[PDB]
Amino acid sequence: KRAQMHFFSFKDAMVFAFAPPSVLELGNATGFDLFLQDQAGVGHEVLLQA
Amino acid sequence: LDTAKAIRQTIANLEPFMPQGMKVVYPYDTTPVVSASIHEVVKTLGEAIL
Amino acid sequence: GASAETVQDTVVQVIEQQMNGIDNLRYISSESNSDGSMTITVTFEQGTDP
Amino acid sequence: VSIAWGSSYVNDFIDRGRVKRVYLQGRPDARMNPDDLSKWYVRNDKGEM
Repeated sequence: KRAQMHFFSFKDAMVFAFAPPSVLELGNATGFDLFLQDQAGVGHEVLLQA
Repeated sequence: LDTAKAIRQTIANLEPFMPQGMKVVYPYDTTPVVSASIHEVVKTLGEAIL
Repeated sequence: GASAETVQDTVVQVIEQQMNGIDNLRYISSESNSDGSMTITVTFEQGTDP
Repeated sequence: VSIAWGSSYVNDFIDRGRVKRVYLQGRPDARMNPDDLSKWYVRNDKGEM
């Protein structure tokens, strides 16, 4: 974070630098994970808005 | 028993996208005989003990 | 020289549709990109022989 | 011979978001009976039919 403020505060380009979880085998990244799907076949627009 | 369960569960999630006038039916399904067999024998078992 | 869309409907979708009848298949995912690359990740249940 | 009767697969096409196939088979009434096939005329080297 002592480098997170440096650029994450840019309209120029996000620069989210982060560290890997406890055990690498699963991740590159801590916190949670999921996928929003398309069962109706609405198409790309809706899911993008969702 | 786990499998038949799981699928019923995968359609339950998919039914709520199906059109106006389609319903899902389960014509063939041997799952029940499995549960009937174990319910019976289990039952006798307990008659055996009494 | 292909667009995400080209790799997704010419390659990434022709594969995904065959990705079945595979044991202990937990979940399948994929990505299609501007550089033309793609990857399908078929993740399995704990205990599968790799 | 193998396009009218034997519905020939030519290529894919997206349908509401899923790749599906494209078959090319002669009309049903043009593969029903033995003489129903005499209908199918081919091309002639010298342009003719």
